This record gives sequence, structure tokens and C-alpha cells, in this order.
Amino acid sequence: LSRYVKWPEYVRVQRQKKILSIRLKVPPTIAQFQYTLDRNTAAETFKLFNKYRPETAAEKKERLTKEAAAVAEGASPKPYAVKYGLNHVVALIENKKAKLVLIANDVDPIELVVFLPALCKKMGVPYAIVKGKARLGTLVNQKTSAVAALTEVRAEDEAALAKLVSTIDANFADKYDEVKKHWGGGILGNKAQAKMDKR
Amino acid sequence: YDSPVASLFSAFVFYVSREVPIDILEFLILSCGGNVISEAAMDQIIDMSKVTHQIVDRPVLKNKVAGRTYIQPQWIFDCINKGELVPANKYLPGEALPPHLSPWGDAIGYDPTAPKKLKMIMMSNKQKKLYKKMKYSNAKKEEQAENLKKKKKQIAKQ
Amino acid sequence: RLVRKVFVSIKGVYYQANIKGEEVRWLVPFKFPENIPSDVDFRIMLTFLEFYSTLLHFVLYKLYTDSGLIYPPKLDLKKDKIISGLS
Amino acid sequence: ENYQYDLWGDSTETNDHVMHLRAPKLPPPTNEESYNPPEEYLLSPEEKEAWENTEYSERERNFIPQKYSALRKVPGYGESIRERFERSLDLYLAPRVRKNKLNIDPNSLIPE
Amino acid sequence: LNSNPEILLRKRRNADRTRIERQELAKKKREEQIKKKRSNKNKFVRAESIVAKTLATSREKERIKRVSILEDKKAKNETQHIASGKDFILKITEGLIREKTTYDGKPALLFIVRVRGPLAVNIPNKAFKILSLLRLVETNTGVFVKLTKNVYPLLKVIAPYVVIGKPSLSSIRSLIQKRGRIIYKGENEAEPHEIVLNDNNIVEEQLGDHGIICVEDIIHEIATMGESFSVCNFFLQPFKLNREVSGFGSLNRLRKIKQREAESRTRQFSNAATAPVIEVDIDSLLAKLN
RNA sequence: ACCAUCGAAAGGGAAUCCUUCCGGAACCUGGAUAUGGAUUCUUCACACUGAAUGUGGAGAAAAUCCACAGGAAGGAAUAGUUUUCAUGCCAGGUCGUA
RNA sequence: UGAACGCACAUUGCGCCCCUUGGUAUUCCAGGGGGCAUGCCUGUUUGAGCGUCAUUU
Repeated sequence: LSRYVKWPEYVRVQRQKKILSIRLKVPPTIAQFQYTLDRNTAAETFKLFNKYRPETAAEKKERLTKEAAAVAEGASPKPYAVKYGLNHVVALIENKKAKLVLIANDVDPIELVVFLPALCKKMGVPYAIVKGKARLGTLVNQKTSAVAALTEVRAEDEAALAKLVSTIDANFADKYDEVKKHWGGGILGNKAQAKMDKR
Repeated sequence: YDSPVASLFSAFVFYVSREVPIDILEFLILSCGGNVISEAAMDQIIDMSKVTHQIVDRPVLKNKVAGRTYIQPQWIFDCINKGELVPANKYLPGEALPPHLSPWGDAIGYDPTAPKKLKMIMMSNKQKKLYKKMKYSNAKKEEQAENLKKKKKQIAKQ
Repeated sequence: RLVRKVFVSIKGVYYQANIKGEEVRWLVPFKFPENIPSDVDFRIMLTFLEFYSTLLHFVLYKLYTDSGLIYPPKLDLKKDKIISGLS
Repeated sequence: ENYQYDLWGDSTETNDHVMHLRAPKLPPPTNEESYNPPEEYLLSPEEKEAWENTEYSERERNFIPQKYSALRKVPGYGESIRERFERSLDLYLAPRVRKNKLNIDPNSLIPE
Repeated sequence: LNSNPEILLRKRRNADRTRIERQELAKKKREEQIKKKRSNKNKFVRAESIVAKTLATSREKERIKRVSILEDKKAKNETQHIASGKDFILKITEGLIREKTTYDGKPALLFIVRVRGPLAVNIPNKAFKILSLLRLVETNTGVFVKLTKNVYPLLKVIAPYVVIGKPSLSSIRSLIQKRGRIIYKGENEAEPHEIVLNDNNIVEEQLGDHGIICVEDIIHEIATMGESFSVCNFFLQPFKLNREVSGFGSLNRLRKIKQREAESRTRQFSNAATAPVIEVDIDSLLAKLN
């Protein structure tokens, strides 16, 4: 018969792209984004980054209205928050101000972030490819965020950020720096590995 | 006020004991015109001056001070339904209560407190069926009444 | 002082009162611990209670204000700590 | 101010529509339901087992009468939540039908 | 034909079968919940859980050792090199005020509620023994105790695991009349059924010799500590209370957040040997838990 | 499971005669309902319940009507269930008409 | 009627939704009023997809 009618076209194309993702031989610059932080390092990174979440619109408005109401009747330290926005973070990286840069691995126009690991390594800025662009937006109060960064940290968490940077250097940089520059995606299916690898 | 029930227990002060439920008895006493001095209300962190009655539920009483009238709860339950302050002799601590009948009577009209076939041929089919249903219903009612009467007689045998 | 009839049964106590020329009969269970069966669906009883609570709120306001009483009645916190009933 | 005003006021409006069917209250309790009924109302063990084996929707009476010699001896009713639940289920799941219940005596059907 | 108009409600269709199906479904849900609950003890244990348990239990053990040494020093009247020799009681009441008062020798009535203790803490031997003799191991469970000069040092050992205070007469009455349990024999053989106090016949059978013939006599012997206080206190068995917030939906999750946020201000524990026994308003808490 | 709709005043098609008005007389379709009888000891007969599902006849490509297998569900004590049995009530618009 | 908009149209044919009124009227009939085209944009609400993820105190 014609059983294809059990999938709409968008579902079928959506799964065909998934198959093509693992069957095609992807170049190293696009292949490196499959190597991300593991469970423990990613869980520890988001514990530090969730303590410097920027104020939402409502909280900032309330804080400003309290000051306004105080003034209407009759010396603060610099704030701390996670830096986001692609242009802002890229400008921070090339000025050597970012202490740690998280790069999402699922940016749909992937060319928006392909240069970012190379720029971070060239400029001597610690970086980590983190699985999930929607998870970087939670600590930014946006639906998605391509990147996130930490420029300044409170003196209580200075040791934690250094330890996290060392952990990422040992687990992510020094571990993948040889396989990062190899073509990926040459996964063979069973019906194909049975007839090529065996024969 | 407009009813005798609202005037009962007017010049009465009841001493509600611990055994009797205060929730369902203070409401009944107050709704008639009485006053309640609950015994269960002196357990937190009076001395019974004007009390004229006492509702008890123990098998045996202890004090029995003169002047007061000692009653079982059913007296109140029977003083409201009649509305005429029935005698308290039958409601005393330690004896058997009267059978406390329902204010709305019995389902089949049985009173507990008490001492054609040739013409049917011409009936139609549906009329005959209706008549037989009615006779069956009446017979079942009378049989249910007679069973209760027989059980009462057997109980009164011993 | 509107109570007209009372009947103590094995299920609870039936009270019949005279509210505005109508006979109102309600059942109050005995104050004993309850055994809740898992069979019943409280999802329906909660909606029924939600409707009935508002019905009583309005009816009680009307009844209190027709008789000149103040509504809602003031709760005596000192007498509520001993018995906590109608008194 | 939630529910703190007069809803009905002085209105005497009626809802007497042809398809307004009101639930016919609930039958009043009888003598056998009392906490201290006359002795003849108690069920025999055979009748008790007959009631016990009957289906819950086929029982003519939803309880077994009991006699208590004192008010303090009365136990808390067990099937108290279930009765209210069944009443509320009937209040919106049971079809309501108008009917003209007969009230004649049988002897009037006999031909003259 | 001499009829009388009325409204008739037709019988509901298939009510008994639905009742049986619902009973079976409830039983099946309970059984599968038990299955999944005891099937989750074989899951992988991460290192951080073990380290946290060890650290927190080590801290709690030192707390208990300090409290026990201080109470031993006070008991022997060796109060020379101790921090403080006074039995303090802190009363917290809700805009939240604190009363720091010296405890008398006068006996009092307390209702101790078993709450969940500090996180990542295994209960040490001393605290578990005290809670076991109090029949307080199940959380969300309360017991009536008579506070005296010797009970006081016990309350300083099990302080993080319980919440204490003096109940009123209305609280006692409502608690006994809504949650009353007894270990009573079943039909012929099965003893350990835990049933509710529905009738005074069982109370008269069990406690009738002491003169207790009804539940309201248990209420009297508990509200006022009488000669038969212990007999009825160990007859009622610990009360099964209701947890404040029960659920994990978004509304219930934020209720839990708000409830925990207020717990940092009501049940405070100083982790010190001379910590006062914290007493709270039990009437309001039982209003929440009843 | 499978595609809107259009396409016939000579094809298929519910019903009027002595074809529309008048007099008399008669049919068709749709609907709500009441009465009698049947459903025979109390529960679908020797009128005479019948869901999903699957077929046959008439039309004869389709509209339209009927029937058959099937066994879901329902039916009793002051009107049990059905009403392909009989009688009783109401209505029938638009365009053409010499 | 016409770009012409409920569907058709060589017919002055056939429908659906909401409110309201009148005749024996809860069911039937009729009258009155207001709506029902397509492409696209912004927003609201309701969804589909083993598409990518996170998910032990």
C-alpha cells in the first residue's frame, strides 16, 4: 500500500535530517561540537553559573522603584552577572576579559559559533561546549542563548571558578584536543557494516 | 417564642457530664431556652451553683447530691419531639430506656406502641396485571407488618 | 430557637428546624475518627462542597441580616480554645 | 467582601418551567434506624446473612438495625462518606423522569 | 385515575461493577507504588551522597556528644567548668517574637510531632533510641508526653528531629476525636490490625478496670495528667498527622518552597550544648495538620 | 478509511382522480404523541427488542428504500421493556404554468 | 449584481452557526436580526514531532 501517510512531511524530513547527521562525514570544525562536557562537569558548571543569573525585568523594575520611592520622600558595589549575547561575548573574548565561556552545541545556523572554540583557544580564554542552547537561556532569562560567559565573580566564588576552569581544562580541553581535529560522522549501519567491514 | 419547643427548659440549668457528647446536647438545650455547664469544659489551665438537672451516662453514679434531677440524654431527645416535658421517672441513671421512636413514624405504618375472583374475569389484561401488582404490594406490606408483630410477641414471651 | 424535631440514629443525629416557614432536616455524624475508603472519588465531592459552601455563605448572610445580627459573627478566641463549638 | 451582600433581596421569582425537574428530597429516617429501637426491629441471623449476600444496589435497606442500651455505646457510622458520595453521584448522573404515581385502591379496578 | 405528580430519579447503570473496578484499581495502585518504592534501593550511589552523609552525621554526632556531656555534668552537680547551668526554653510565636525563659521543675503536657530531620544525616544511636522509646520513627506523627526535670535533657538530643510545644484542650479533643488509633484483635486470629476508635465498647473492654469507659475519659486523663495517664497514653498509640504540603505539581511545588522558606525562621537549632529547647504554638500547627 | 463541486425540464425518481381554481373523493413524506391489543406467570409469541461489524434485493452510475448474519445492551409489584399491529393529531416553502 | 466574499448558478437553486419573536408547543412550523471566501503580517489560545536536551539530597 502507501503507509507513508503515518508520518507527516515535517516529521519525515525532521528524522531524515537526523539520519543524515550521523551518516555524513562531517568536517572537523563542525565535528568538534559533538564533544561536550560530561554529566558531573556540566552539573557543577551550572551551579556556579546559576548564582550569577541576571535580574529579570520585574525584579529590576521593583529595585529601581524602591530607590525612586526613597528619593521622592527624602555608594554601591559593581554588580555581577553572566554575560551573554554573541557580539558582546565575542568582544569580551578578544579583549581577554572572559574567565569562562560556555558555547551551545545546537545553534541552527552552526556557522554562528564555529569560530568560537578557535577564537577562545587562540586568545587564551577557557571555553567549554555545553549541551543545550535552551539551558543557557534559563540562566539568562531568555528562551535560548547561543553563548554565556563569566567576566567578574564575587570574591566568595573566586576559588570555585578557578577550580571549575581547571576541571574543564583536564576533562574537556586536554582530553579531546587530539580527536577534535578529526573528521567525524563515519558511523556505519548494520546493513552496511555487515557487507563492508565483514567482506 | 412562637412554638412551645422554643420555651422548654427555660428555667433550667443543666450540668452536662463528660460521658454525654456536649456537641449534640448543648445545641439542643440552648435551642430550647436552657443553660449548659459542661463538665468537659474544666480541663484547661462556677462550682455548680444554679444547676437543676444533670445528664449522666455512667452505669452507676457516685455523688447523688440532693435537689438535682438526674436524667439520661434520651429525656431531652424525648422532651423535644413531644414538646411537653415528659416525666423523668422513666429516664433515670441505671435503668432501661424507652424505645425512642422516630418523629416521622414507620415506613410501612406499623405501630410499635400498640396493645372478587369471578369479577376479575371481566377485567382486561393490562387492568388485571395492574390489579395483581397492587394486591401483591399490599400483601407484602401486610406481611412485613405481621412479621414485626410476631417478632414482638416472641420477644414479649420471655 | 428554631429546632423543632430531633432523632438520634445509628448513622448520626437528625435535626429538623423551621427556617422561614420551611422544614430543614440535616444529619450530623458522631464525632469519631473516620475510615476513608479509597473507593470514593473526592474529586466530585470537592466540587459539590465548593458549590454548597458559597450557597451557605449567601444564605447565612441573608439570615443573619434579616434578624438584625452582625455577620460574619465574631469568633471568641478565648472560648474557642476549650471546646470550639457553636458557643 | 466575598459573598457579603444580599443575593435574592426581596425578589419572589419562580423557576416553574416545564423541564425543571427538582430532586424529590430524601425519605425521612424511620424507627428501625434509631440507636435504641424497639426489640422487634432487629434482624435475625438468617435475615442478616440474606442482607449481607445481597448486592449493594439490590438491598432494600442500606444498613442493619442495631439496638444500644446507652448513648455512649453507639459507634461511629462506617458507611457515612459513601452515602454522601452516592447521593451526590445520583444528583447529577441519575436521569430524572416526571411520573404520575397512582394512588387508587385496588377494588376500584374491579368491574361493577 | 387519582394520580399524584412527582419527580423520580432512575437508578444509575452499572454502579456496583464500577465500585468493584475502583476498589481493584486502588489496590493495584497501592501495590505497584510499593513495588516501585522498594525497587529503588538498588540504584547507583554517587560519591557526593556518601561524603555528605558522612560529614553531616559526623557533625550531628559531635553535637549529641557535647549535649550529653553537658547534661552529665549538670546532673552530677559538677557545674564548675560548664558553659551554662540553666535549663532554658525558647518560645517562638508569630513579626515573630522569641521568649527566653528558665524552665521550672513543674510537670507540663507536650505534644511532640515527628518532622523530617536534617538532610544527609543518618540518625545516631542516642537520638534513634530516644525516638524509638517515644514511638516516633514514622514522620508526620505525634505523641503526648509529660515534661519533667528528667525528660528535659532528652528533648535537647532529639531537637532537630522533632517540634515541641504545649497543646490546648481544643487541640487535644480534636486530635483524639479525628485521629484515634488502637491495636485491636481482628476476627479471631489477626491481632496487629490498627483500627480507629469508633465505639466506647472497646475502650470499656480494655481500659474499663481503671475506670475509663469512653473516649471522653481518655481525653480527661490526658488533658489533666491523672493516675491513669500512662495506661491511656500507651493505649492511643502515635497519631497519624497530615503533612503540610502533599504533591509535586507546580502549585504544590511552590507551596513547598514557601513552606520551607518559613521553616528557616520557626525551627532554629543552634548546634550548641547550651541550646534552649524550642517551644512553638502547637494549636496553629495542628490547625495546619488537621 | 478517502476526497469538494458542476454536469439530464427525453436517464433513476414518494404521492390525485372524476391533473393547479370549485365540489366530491384519495394518496405520499416528516414529526410529537394518546388509546386498544400483543409481549400468556410475571421478562423479546406460535404484533412478536436487536449495537458495533459484514452481506443481499429493488433502483438496474449514483441518490433512495428494504432485508439478512451478528449477539452489544435493556426490561417488573399503586401503570416493567418494544409498539415493522390498529386507531387518533399537525404540516407541506421557491421557480414554470396564457 | 458586479474585484464580489457560505456553496453553486444558463437554476434568481442548496446549506451551516448564533440571538430573538409568533402559532396547541421542551420536540413541530414560520418570521426577524447577525454571521460563515482566499493569500499574507503581528499577536492570543489550543496542539504535533523517540528533532535537541536536562532529569538520584
